[PDB]
Amino acid sequence: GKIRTKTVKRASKQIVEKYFSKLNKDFYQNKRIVMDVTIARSKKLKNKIAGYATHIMKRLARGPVRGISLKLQEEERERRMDYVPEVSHVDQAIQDGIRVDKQTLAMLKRMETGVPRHVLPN
Amino acid sequence: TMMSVLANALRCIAGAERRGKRQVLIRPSSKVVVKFLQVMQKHGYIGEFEIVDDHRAGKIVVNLNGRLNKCGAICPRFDCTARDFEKWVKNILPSRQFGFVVLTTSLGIMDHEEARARNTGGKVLGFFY
Amino acid sequence: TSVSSGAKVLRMKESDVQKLLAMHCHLGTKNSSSAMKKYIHGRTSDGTNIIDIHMTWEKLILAARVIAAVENPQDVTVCSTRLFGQRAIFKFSQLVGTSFLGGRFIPGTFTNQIQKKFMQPRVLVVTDPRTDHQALREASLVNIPVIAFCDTDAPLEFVDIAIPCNNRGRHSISMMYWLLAREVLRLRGTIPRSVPWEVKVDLFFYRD
Amino acid sequence: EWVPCTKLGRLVKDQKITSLEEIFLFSMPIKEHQIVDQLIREGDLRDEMMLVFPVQKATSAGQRTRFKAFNVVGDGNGHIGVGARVGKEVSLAIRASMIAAKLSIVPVRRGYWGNKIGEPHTIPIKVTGKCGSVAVRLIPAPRGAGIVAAPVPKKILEFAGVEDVYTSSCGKTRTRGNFIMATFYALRKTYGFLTPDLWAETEVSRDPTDEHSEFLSM
Amino acid sequence: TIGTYNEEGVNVDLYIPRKCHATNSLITSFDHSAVQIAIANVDPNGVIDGTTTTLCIAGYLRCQGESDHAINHLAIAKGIVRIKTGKKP
Amino acid sequence: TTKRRNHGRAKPPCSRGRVRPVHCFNCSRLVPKDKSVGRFVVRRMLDQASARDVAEASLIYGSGFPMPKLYMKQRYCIACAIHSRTVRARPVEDRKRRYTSKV
Amino acid sequence: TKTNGQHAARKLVRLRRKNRWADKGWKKSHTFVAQKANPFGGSSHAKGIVLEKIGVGAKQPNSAIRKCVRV
Amino acid sequence: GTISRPGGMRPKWHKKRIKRLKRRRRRMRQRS
RNA sequence: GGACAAGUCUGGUGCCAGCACCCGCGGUAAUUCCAGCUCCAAAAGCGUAUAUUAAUGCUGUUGCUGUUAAAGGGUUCGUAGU
RNA sequence: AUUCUUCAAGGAUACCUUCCUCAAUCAAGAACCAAAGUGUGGGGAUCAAAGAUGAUUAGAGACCAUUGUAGUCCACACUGCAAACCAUGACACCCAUGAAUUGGGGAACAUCAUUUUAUUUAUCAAUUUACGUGCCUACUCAGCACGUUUCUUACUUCUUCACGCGAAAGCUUGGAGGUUACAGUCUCAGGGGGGAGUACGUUCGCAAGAGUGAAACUUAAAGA
Ligand SMILES: [K+]
Ligand SMILES: [K+]
Ligand SMILES: [K+]
Ligand SMILES: [K+]
Ligand SMILES: [K+]
Ligand SMILES: [K+]
Ligand SMILES: [K+]
Ligand SMILES: [K+]
Ligand SMILES: [Mg+2]
Ligand SMILES: [Mg+2]
Ligand SMILES: [Mg+2]
Ligand SMILES: [Mg+2]
Ligand SMILES: [Mg+2]
Ligand SMILES: [Mg+2]
Ligand SMILES: [Mg+2]
Ligand SMILES: [Mg+2]
Ligand SMILES: [Mg+2]
Ligand SMILES: [Mg+2]
Ligand SMILES: [Mg+2]
Ligand SMILES: [Mg+2]
Ligand SMILES: [Mg+2]
Ligand SMILES: [Mg+2]
Ligand SMILES: [Mg+2]
Ligand SMILES: [Mg+2]
Ligand SMILES: [Mg+2]
Ligand SMILES: [Mg+2]
Ligand SMILES: [Mg+2]
Ligand SMILES: [Mg+2]
Ligand SMILES: [Mg+2]
Ligand SMILES: [Mg+2]
Ligand SMILES: [Mg+2]
Ligand SMILES: [Mg+2]
Ligand SMILES: [Mg+2]
Ligand SMILES: [Mg+2]
Ligand SMILES: [Mg+2]
Ligand SMILES: [Mg+2]
Ligand code: NA
Ligand code: NA
Ligand code: NA
Ligand code: NA
Repeated sequence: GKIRTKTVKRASKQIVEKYFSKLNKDFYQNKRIVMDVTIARSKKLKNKIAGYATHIMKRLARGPVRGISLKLQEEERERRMDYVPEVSHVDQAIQDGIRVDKQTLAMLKRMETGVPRHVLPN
Repeated sequence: TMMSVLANALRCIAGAERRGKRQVLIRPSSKVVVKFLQVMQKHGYIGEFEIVDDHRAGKIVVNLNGRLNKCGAICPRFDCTARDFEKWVKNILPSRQFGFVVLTTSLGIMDHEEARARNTGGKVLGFFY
Repeated sequence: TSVSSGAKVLRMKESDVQKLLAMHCHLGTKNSSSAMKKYIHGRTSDGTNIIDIHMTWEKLILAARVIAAVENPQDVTVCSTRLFGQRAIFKFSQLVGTSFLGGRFIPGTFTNQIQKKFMQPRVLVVTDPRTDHQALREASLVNIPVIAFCDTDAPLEFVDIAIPCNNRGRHSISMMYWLLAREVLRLRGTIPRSVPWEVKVDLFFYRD
Repeated sequence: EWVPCTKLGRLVKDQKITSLEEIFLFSMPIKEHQIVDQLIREGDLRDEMMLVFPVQKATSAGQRTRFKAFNVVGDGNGHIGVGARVGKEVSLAIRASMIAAKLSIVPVRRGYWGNKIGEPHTIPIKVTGKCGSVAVRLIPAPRGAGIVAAPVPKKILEFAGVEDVYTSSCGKTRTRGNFIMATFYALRKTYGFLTPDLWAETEVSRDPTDEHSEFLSM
Repeated sequence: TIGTYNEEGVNVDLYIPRKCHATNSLITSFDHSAVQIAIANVDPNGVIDGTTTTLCIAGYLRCQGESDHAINHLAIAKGIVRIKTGKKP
Repeated sequence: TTKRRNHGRAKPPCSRGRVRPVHCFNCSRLVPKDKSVGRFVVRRMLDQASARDVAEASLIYGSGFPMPKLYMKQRYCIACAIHSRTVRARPVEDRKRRYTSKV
Repeated sequence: TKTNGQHAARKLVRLRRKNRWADKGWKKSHTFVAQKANPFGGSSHAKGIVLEKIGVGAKQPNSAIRKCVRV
Repeated sequence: GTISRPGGMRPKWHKKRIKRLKRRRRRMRQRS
């Protein structure tokens, strides 16, 4: 079998997090970078770490990966999410008119507020 | 069949207080039941209760304030001489500092502390604390 | 709710009723439990349960008055394992100043004292008693009261203050948290009651 | 070398919460045995080991032997604690039992038999504790009649501070582990019984964790 | 004045436990499900003033699922929750 | 030690006195009807290969007319239902699944 | 579960009389049968004449000769 | 097996063995 | 040795002789036998046997147990009794 | 446990009918009681104790195969021995939750017929009572089912059932709960394991058997 152990997988995630820029989808250039920024002794381990890092870069180019959490990608994601529409969704729904049921109408008619405006049965 | 109205009523009250209820319904009622409840109420263990009339043996609704730990009847109604109060207190009461044993005497139904003051014996009915 | 002098403030207005109806916050499920049966006001022909709007508002204000009495807002934590509520609790904690826990609840967060993520809240708010069952069970070991948003089929063990509402639906959850945040700020001096709040409810919506 | 990890520990480490009664009032759990060490004066804790026996688990090629130890702790009057732990060595099990005993510490109520002259000397009411098949019953006794109990419960009652009691037992009391726990449960129950002297309402108070909210949030 | 007293006016109890506001039962020191809830008072304007109302719940009520019903009863009795909706003007 | 609350059959107390026995489909052992393991089996008369070859020769089933089937209600004794792997022993806290219907 | 009757003294007395024969300790002291089978006539000691010296082997886990006598 | 240790032969067959013993005693006493 | 207060002492014997109310000890290093020296209990007293009371909520009125440990009659009717 | 025709019963439900403690449980006593078994007449297809033959096996008086008598079935008399079990005595009270089900009734469908108040309120509400479908004379019918909401009786389930209890397995409106905080009423059994449900005596039975029921001795455990 060719399963990568947890020592290899943990190191590869750390390298991609710290040196995402200057890494690409080529094993041979990624290997030179890995040897530069890794202190470990085994040459076999460093080859496996470069291999799994190249695998992650290929995955990242098509979609997010659950364990990476890049800073720049996260910041742009937050900015996109915090979008404020011109008109609130609740305001647009009220202006369109609200339809209720007979049971809901009966409950509203017995309250101190009464049936509010923009409320029609059907 | 039901053989003791007093025992049935005291079991309903003790069961309800164990479950932490606020009110309990008792059926059927009787003169002895009402007198027993009046002794408990005078010492502050139950509170207000009401009797409903139905042209038969009535019904009682009792309000509970959460101060009653246990009540129960004693069957059969053993005779108690005026010098035997300490024996019953030692046997069926948590301590000598609180709790009452209810007796029926020729002067009426009363707790054991009042009976000692009037120097009368009788027959043991029950207890509460 | 009521106050010491019957000032008739804090009562729900026409606009608040409109927001609840527009977001379908009054629509329950078809099932029903014994504990939740007192909050149900009628049932539609389809089988849906209608929640009593008056009871929903009274419980919501009671929850707000409990939260507003905590000196340190970090002593209140909001939890949610449902996907639709993770965004809402994030915005809620940002506005009010509380802590939050989204996703899977790690067991032992409130009981294992030697871990690095040990937490000791004073008040707990959860989105769903059924899915947030682990948080409620832990709160019953370390003396923590619980506020919960409940649907018509929810179990009420370890729940202290239940707010009956629609627990499912991205719009319904967001509106309930938006209403609770606005009331807590109003009970403080932060925002006035005479001017509509400028924060849009769409910020609380869950987005992919 | 103690670094508290709970809000209660930080309050006790500073000179706040000067008594165990503050903790007992609000039912807070105790998760650091250094709290009890600080809140009870030196020369009064008075712990002792009650029972240590081996337990075995069958394995392929033999069995594994461990040691379970029981410990009792308690000041002169009103406090008692019992703990039991397992370890690979007798010394390791004994040390772990002392910590467990301190963590589970409860107050004991005391009262009078007939006349309230000097000081509480007996238990106020009849109590019963049950663990396994063992049930232990404690009955108030008059002054002078001392601790009428078997050697195992007698040692626990002395540490709790009780002076006069009658004792009854039922079940298989030769199981010393259940005998020790049943006595502890009976003494725990003394503060859960509502008597007419406690009817007169109560006054609310703030918990330590919010009275000192500003100090903790640091 | 709560507690047991000597022949002279000396209180000889270690401490006085809390009582549940719903069941009038003592709250022990080994009961870790008991809770205390504080509700803030509100000025004529919707702003808290600094005082609170405190409720104590036994703890076995919480385990059995009756704490929500009990708190409802207590809040109505204390004058915090309105029992029913108002009438139309 | 009581293994099952219903004791392996479908006869509650205070419901019946006696249930008539039936013969096991395999060994002819007599077993009460409510205790036996019963299955309703619908079997095709021919497999796919043989059915195709018969249909070419037949003028009736040659154009979209169903071939007949075999219907049987088989009741097993407990020993025969286990040895034939109709049922198997199940873990505790799993013995309580019921499967009221097919599949 | 017993009567508890207040006029059922006869039933309780009869119940205890019948059930007291079920323990060996009470029955042995009240039956006069063990006394007749006892070589001593209910006494603590007796005198006799020695007939033979015998050796009795010990029970299985032990192993010895016990040096008894026939009287 | 559905029963705990009997400590002997099967109780049904032990009962039958005593069953046959009682007949032989009855016949032997009949001869006198 | 334990229950049960008091020796990981020194010789002899070697599943023998013996001890041991019960659990158990004795086949070559016996904490138990036969002895020496020390030590323990209570003491002008102290062992052993048999009977009896308490231990015993193992006869249970106060106060037992009856699904699986011993123990609910195969089912109804029914008199005395309660 | 097929259908039809008959005979006498039984429970539940409905009722502004009648009566007025007439009841609960029970030594003695009575009736009924699976299969096997017994007696006298019928009947005899199937299966099949005993027996026979063939295999298998070291052996095989067994399991497998082919047979085969009594029995298995009916009528009239006996017997009274079951893991006759829910291994759980009868009567009475309280008791949390969600889905179902068997019988009866009410609402609905169908058929006929033609309270004050209340401008200034609220602490335990003065009316949540809502809702449709299919079949149906060119009559066991003003009928039959279904859908929705209540009620009384019965057998149950929770794998999305609460206290409490128990040595535990487990029980839980139907308790094994409401019990050292030990008392609703009556009755039947048990007191370490064996010897033994044996011996002797006596009652019942055609027999087979059934009921009642010891001791001498022997054991440190047996059991859950
Ligand atoms: K089955
Ligand atoms: K087996
Ligand atoms: K030697
Ligand atoms: K017993
Ligand atoms: K015959
Ligand atoms: K055959
Ligand atoms: K029998
Ligand atoms: K029926
Ligand atoms: Mg004892
Ligand atoms: Mg039936
Ligand atoms: Mg049967
Ligand atoms: Mg088995
Ligand atoms: Mg058995
Ligand atoms: Mg010795
Ligand atoms: Mg010693
Ligand atoms: Mg002796
Ligand atoms: Mg030596
Ligand atoms: Mg004696
Ligand atoms: Mg005694
Ligand atoms: Mg048995
Ligand atoms: Mg029976
Ligand atoms: Mg048929
Ligand atoms: Mg027959
Ligand atoms: Mg014939
Ligand atoms: Mg035969
Ligand atoms: Mg054969
Ligand atoms: Mg044949
Ligand atoms: Mg026949
Ligand atoms: Mg039986
Ligand atoms: Mg038991
Ligand atoms: Mg039992
Ligand atoms: Mg009793
Ligand atoms: Mg015996
Ligand atoms: Mg004869
Ligand atoms: Mg014959
Ligand atoms: Mg016989
Ligand atoms: Na005795
Ligand atoms: Na046959
Ligand atoms: Na059975
Ligand atoms: Na149930």
